[PDB]
Amino acid sequence: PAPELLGGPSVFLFPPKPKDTLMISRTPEVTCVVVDVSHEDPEVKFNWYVDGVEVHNAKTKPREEQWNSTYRVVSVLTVLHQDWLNGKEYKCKVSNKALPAPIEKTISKAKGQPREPQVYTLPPSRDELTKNQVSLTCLVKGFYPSDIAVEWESNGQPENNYKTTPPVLDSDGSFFLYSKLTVDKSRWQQGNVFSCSVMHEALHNHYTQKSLSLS
Amino acid sequence: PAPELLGGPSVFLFPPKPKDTLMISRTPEVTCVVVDVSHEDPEVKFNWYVDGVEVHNAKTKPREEQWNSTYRVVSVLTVLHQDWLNGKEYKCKVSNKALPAPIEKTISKAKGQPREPQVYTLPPSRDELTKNQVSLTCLVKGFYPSDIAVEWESNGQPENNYKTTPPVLDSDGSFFLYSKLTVDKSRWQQGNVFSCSVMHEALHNHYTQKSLSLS
Amino acid sequence: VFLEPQWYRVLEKDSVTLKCQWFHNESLISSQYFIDAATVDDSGEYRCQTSTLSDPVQLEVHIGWLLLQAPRWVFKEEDPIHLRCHSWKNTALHKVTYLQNGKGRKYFHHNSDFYIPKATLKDSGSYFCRGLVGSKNVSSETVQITITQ
Ligand SMILES: *[C@@H]1O[C@H](CO[C@@H]2O[C@@H](C)[C@@H](O)[C@@H](O)[C@@H]2O)[C@@H](O[C@@H]2O[C@H](CO)[C@@H](O[C@@H]3O[C@H](CO[C@H]4O[C@H](CO)[C@@H](O)[C@H](O)[C@@H]4O[C@@H]4O[C@H](CO)[C@@H](O[C@@H]5O[C@H](CO)[C@H](O)[C@H](O)[C@H]5O)[C@H](O)[C@H]4NC(C)=O)[C@@H](O)[C@H](O[C@H]4O[C@H](CO)[C@@H](O)[C@H](O)[C@@H]4O[C@@H]4O[C@H](CO)[C@@H](O)[C@H](O)[C@H]4NC(C)=O)[C@@H]3O)[C@H](O)[C@H]2NC(C)=O)[C@H](O)[C@H]1NC(C)=O
Ligand SMILES: *[C@@H]1O[C@H](CO[C@@H]2O[C@@H](C)[C@@H](O)[C@@H](O)[C@@H]2O)[C@@H](O[C@@H]2O[C@H](CO)[C@@H](O[C@@H]3O[C@H](CO[C@H]4O[C@H](CO)[C@@H](O)[C@H](O)[C@@H]4O[C@@H]4O[C@H](CO)[C@@H](O[C@@H]5O[C@H](CO)[C@H](O)[C@H](O)[C@H]5O)[C@H](O)[C@H]4NC(C)=O)[C@@H](O)[C@H](O[C@H]4O[C@H](CO)[C@@H](O)[C@H](O)[C@@H]4O[C@@H]4O[C@H](CO)[C@@H](O)[C@H](O)[C@H]4NC(C)=O)[C@@H]3O)[C@H](O)[C@H]2NC(C)=O)[C@H](O)[C@H]1NC(C)=O
Ligand SMILES: *[C@@H]1O[C@H](CO)[C@@H](O[C@@H]2O[C@H](CO)[C@@H](O[C@@H]3O[C@H](CO)[C@@H](O)[C@H](O[C@H]4O[C@H](CO)[C@@H](O)[C@H](O)[C@@H]4O[C@@H]4O[C@H](CO)[C@@H](O)[C@H](O)[C@H]4NC(C)=O)[C@@H]3O)[C@H](O)[C@H]2NC(C)=O)[C@H](O)[C@H]1NC(C)=O
Ligand SMILES: *[C@@H]1O[C@H](CO)[C@@H](O)[C@H](O)[C@H]1NC(C)=O
Ligand SMILES: [Cl-]
Repeated sequence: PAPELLGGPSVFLFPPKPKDTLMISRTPEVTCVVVDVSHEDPEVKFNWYVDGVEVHNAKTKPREEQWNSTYRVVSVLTVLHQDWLNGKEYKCKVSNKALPAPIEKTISKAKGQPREPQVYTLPPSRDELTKNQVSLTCLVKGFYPSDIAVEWESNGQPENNYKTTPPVLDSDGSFFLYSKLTVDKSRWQQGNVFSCSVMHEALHNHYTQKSLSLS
Repeated sequence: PAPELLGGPSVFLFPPKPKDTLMISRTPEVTCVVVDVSHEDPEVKFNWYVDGVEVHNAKTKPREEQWNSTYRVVSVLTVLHQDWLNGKEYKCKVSNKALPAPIEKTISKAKGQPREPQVYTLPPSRDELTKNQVSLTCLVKGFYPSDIAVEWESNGQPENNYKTTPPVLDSDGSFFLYSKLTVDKSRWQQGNVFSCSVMHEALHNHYTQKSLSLS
Repeated sequence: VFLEPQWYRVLEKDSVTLKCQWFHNESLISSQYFIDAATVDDSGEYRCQTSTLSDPVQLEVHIGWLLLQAPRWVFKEEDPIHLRCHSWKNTALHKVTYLQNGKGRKYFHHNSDFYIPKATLKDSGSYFCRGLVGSKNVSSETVQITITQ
């Protein structure tokens, strides 16, 4: 449908981290990266539009020389947490002499009705208690959109050794995922408490946690 | 209209399905796919090699019109189960008049010590028992390579209402995944035994089963 | 014994024209020479006569998307080094990088020759070019350049 472009700089527009959009102590940023800027036309211009309304206040970094002898230039627009969640479009317009016409890229939060995750912690299987380490599982399902943050905690500090699957599309159009916390078996049997924490837009205070311990 | 296709066609070479390599009754296939074949130079010639030696058993599929006025053109070589698992390289050589030379592509099983999967079934959280459906969970971890197949059954019949996460790289270089089977709560309350079936080269007879029921 | 264009390393389907002051691999020809659309068989040693018998001049025909052409591979300090990143059938090449010893040295949005006007000992190393033919990443083979005094 769209006739393909020739050489020239290229533009990549990146959204904010989910966890940054949801906790108000954090500062979420939209990031507009221009690569393949030649030394012959190294000057790059960033215009930034929210829903159509130009904004200024974007903080443009200075061009950095890449190992392949091209320039790379980043512009970082700080975003208001609620503007992102209400789903306002963010537009990076990149202008440069090697471009016949400026390049525009747009991003926004995935559209669709938000849905609250259900969170269930699952102890280690009985068969696993044979091993030196064991697996505490946190199942998170029924969420939409797929934007989410999941962490494990214990005694107020973040647990180290955990991996979380990518979001998977369940058959009702919602998403689930699983996160696995691996701990030494001593800590489980000695009876410490482990929490699985979940941040998602459709939860009250964008937060919930669920405890897990032996009994 | 037509696209320019300046670089000619491109080749994507795909492996067999994990279950097809692991059950002797099934037929594993390597699939060479060629895209961006033009209307004007649509013929594709295939040469297939196993550890450098030419083989002639490949199947030629009728070419497929795509919705951008190119052909998707495919050749499918069935393979020997043991060869694939023994790490034989399968080379697809693709010739077309819009190329300056043949494109060659190779594929083998991932290399490195195979590691046995550990399989663990996990009953629903007590908090899910209020719902009308429950989630039975199968954790499969500690396996290498990532090639694996997972299915569920009850009472000699397949249970198909499940979803499985992709394999995830764990911190020791092995893989894990979760599979979630969703069943009507009545069925779990009746005392029915559900089973998680896992296939992987590092298992005995490429097969193992763990079971899960009300206690 | 003169090549038009000068490039002694050429690609399949390249036009060559050959000027005199013919023997192909020491053997007689059709005519008394225009190579319309080169093939690998047109490679080899070439000599000229109508005058004396000329020196031996090599024409290498290569197969590939890209070929790093130059008038020679050994240069004097301060000599001009002309590189052409030649694409098969002069197919449009974009986002072209010329590399030296594994590091991108010059980048061009559209294909362009990389002319170094004044060579130095720093310019010794292996060079290749690469780029995009449409969406396809392609690279030429390497060529060794060495700089002397
Ligand atoms: C010359 O070199 C440069 C750079 O050099 C590099 O460094 C050297 C040493 C080497 O290692 C070299 O290989 C390195 O690249 C080359 O520049 C590269 O150019 C290519 C394109 O040719 C770019 O490739 C795209 O990458 C995208 C992903 O990029 C991110 O991830 C990669 C790793 O996978 C990182 O390396 C990048 O830096 C990017 O990482 C992200 O950066 C963000 C901004 O900082 C981060 O977000 C921010 O995080 C901070 C916190 O730090 C805050 O929280 C902010 O709020 C937050 O915004 C983010 O965390 C970080 N991610 C990480 C670390 O994972 C791909 O998306 C893209 O693919 C899309 O586009 C292709 C078209 O070309 C297409 O084919 C693909 O299919 C895909 O399609 C698109 O899909 C998207 C979404 O799915 C849709 O928009 C579209 O539908 C669709 N099509 C589109 C948009 O057209 C490419 O793979 C590469 O990023 C770029 N590198 C850098 C560093 O800029 C250059 O090419 C070289 N030139 C030559 C001539 O050789
Ligand atoms: C014109 O149109 C055509 C047609 O396009 C399509 O139709 C229209 C309507 C659109 O909707 C469009 O989106 C459709 O796709 C265009 O054709 C496409 O071209 C792109 C490239 O431009 C191809 O993209 C690659 O896809 C690979 C994965 O492909 C599979 O998955 C997708 C879905 O995700 C399917 O749609 C594909 O068909 C492939 O599906 C697989 O097919 C196999 C063979 O059928 C199946 O295996 C077999 O299964 C059967 C049963 O059916 C038997 O059991 C056999 O035993 C078994 O063999 C397989 O199951 C099936 N999977 C499914 C369905 O899930 C990507 O892998 C690839 O990415 C790699 O390469 C990129 C380079 O371009 C690079 O960016 C990536 O990083 C990645 O690179 C690799 O990374 C890995 C590690 O991550 C490394 O190991 C590698 O080293 C590394 N580099 C490589 C390999 O170079 C591509 O993204 C796309 O496949 C193709 N479509 C089709 C249908 O073939 C065409 O481009 C258009 N042209 C123009 C000019 O517009
Ligand atoms: C003047 O002198 C020069 C310098 O000596 C000659 O250059 C030589 O030309 C040869 C062919 O014309 C070049 O051969 C090519 O390069 C490969 C070297 O690695 C070579 O392997 C290839 O050779 C083919 O023929 C062989 C059979 O005898 C095969 O072993 C080989 O695989 C190739 O044949 C094809 O193989 C595939 C396999 O899948 C078959 O399916 C095909 O059917 C086969 N045939 C065809 C037609 O494709 C390759 O062609 C040689 O390298 C080159 N040397 C140099 C240094 O450049 C000039 O030709 C000569 N000029 C004249 C007019 O005589
Ligand atoms: C082409 O492939 C190389 C090899 O990995 C990579 O470094 C390069 O950036 C790719 N793209 C281009 C435009 O050169
Ligand atoms: Cl990202």
